[PDB]
Amino acid sequence: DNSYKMDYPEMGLCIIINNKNFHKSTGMTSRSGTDVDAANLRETFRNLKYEVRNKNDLTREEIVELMRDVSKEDHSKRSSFVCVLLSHGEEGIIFGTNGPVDLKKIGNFFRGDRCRSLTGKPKLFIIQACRGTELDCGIETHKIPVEADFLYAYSTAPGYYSWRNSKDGSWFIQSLCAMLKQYADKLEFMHILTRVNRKVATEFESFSFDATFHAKKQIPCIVSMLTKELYFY
Amino acid sequence: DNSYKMDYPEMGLCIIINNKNFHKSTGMTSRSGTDVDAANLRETFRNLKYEVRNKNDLTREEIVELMRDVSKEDHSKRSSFVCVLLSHGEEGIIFGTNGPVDLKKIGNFFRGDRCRSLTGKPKLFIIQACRGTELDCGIETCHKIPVEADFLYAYSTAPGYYSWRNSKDGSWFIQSLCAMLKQYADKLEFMHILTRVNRKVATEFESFSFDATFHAKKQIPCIVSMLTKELYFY
Amino acid sequence: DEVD
Amino acid sequence: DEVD
Amino acid sequence: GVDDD
Repeated sequence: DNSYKMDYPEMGLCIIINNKNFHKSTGMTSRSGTDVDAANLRETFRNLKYEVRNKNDLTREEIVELMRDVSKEDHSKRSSFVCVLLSHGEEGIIFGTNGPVDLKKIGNFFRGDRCRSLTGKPKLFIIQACRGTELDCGIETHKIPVEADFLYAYSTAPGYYSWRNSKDGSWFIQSLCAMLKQYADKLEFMHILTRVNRKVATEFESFSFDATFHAKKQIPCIVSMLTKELYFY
Repeated sequence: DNSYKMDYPEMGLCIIINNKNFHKSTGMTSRSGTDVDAANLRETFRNLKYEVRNKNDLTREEIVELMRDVSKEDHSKRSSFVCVLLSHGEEGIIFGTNGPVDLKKIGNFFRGDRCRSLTGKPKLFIIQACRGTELDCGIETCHKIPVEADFLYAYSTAPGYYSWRNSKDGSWFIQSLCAMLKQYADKLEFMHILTRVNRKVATEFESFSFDATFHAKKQIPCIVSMLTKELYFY
Repeated sequence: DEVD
Repeated sequence: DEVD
Repeated sequence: GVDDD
């Protein structure tokens, strides 16, 4: 009763939405390095035995339709559900290629009363996206709730930019995949994500020719409404 | 290494702000049961070897002044910091007896660059307060660190939702938090304790009301962690 | 039971 | 390094 | 792959 049942026939789906190029209606810069993230995540979750589905450059309409359709699948034989969102964002918002959609709208499809074959199962949302435009300068050293069993693993603190490297991928996804590869057979998920927080916080610092964007830091933000411990083994 | 250093001479302060009675002009109701929470928290954190300070019925001005002053103390010999807020609220806001205080304003006093004697140490904020007016109907079963790092915000309820309090037993979340800490603080890492609190609130509580709109409702607490290490109370 |  |  | 339906 302390840990989620993870020995269903299937670990579950891993949906990866990878938005790199955006319409001129929004403008918004192409997200160089995000293909590196998407590939890293595909391989990482393949090795965790998830059924990975990669999707590229979805409009906000397409994102909502995809989430709706997936929430209407029969997940009875699956232990869990994972959704990874790679895009531009603002607080509470992820961008389709043609504009913003509320994260709440995406999550709502998987509510305990709306996706019954996932009721009582962990629903993990992993979000690499800005959550605002602040920069961190750093410092020298018989019923269950319908909102239960969600985890939102954010790349960055609320209100803040999130950092992506054009060559290596985003700081958060780099670190997440590295910690999952090293510890998924040894540590509970919250402890893995805590290692990810440390890695991002300690091993990364921005380098920029623009002083305004130089020497900046990042701390990811784990938001858990899980009711049990989650082990991938 | 993977865990915060908790063997400083002192575990640290535990500040409890217990707002029960509100100014008439605010129209806010009295929070019957909150004194049970405040006493439970005091005893619980005493057993964890925290220096507990209880404050009752603070104005918005007094809350800000208290937090400013506490953040200006020398925490060099303390392992951590804990703040518990018991009040009315809405999303991002806790109420003083005479009006609102931004949670962000409170947290900012303890930023890694503004409270240097807590830099690198866990700063825990425990919040029993509404976060909106939604009801959950349930379903039948060389180096820098970020200035925002090493915070944990343990919210009683999901964003957007009311939080439930029982006038006799205290709030669902604080009841459950104290019980799980009493049972597991010598056995489990803090995130795993809070996960058990999530399960207890989610499974063992359901509202009873003569008002159908408010009857048979459920609650899930919301852990928000920017911690960089595991936290053990032993 | 009451809401906060 | 670029912001998202 | 990538793009799976």
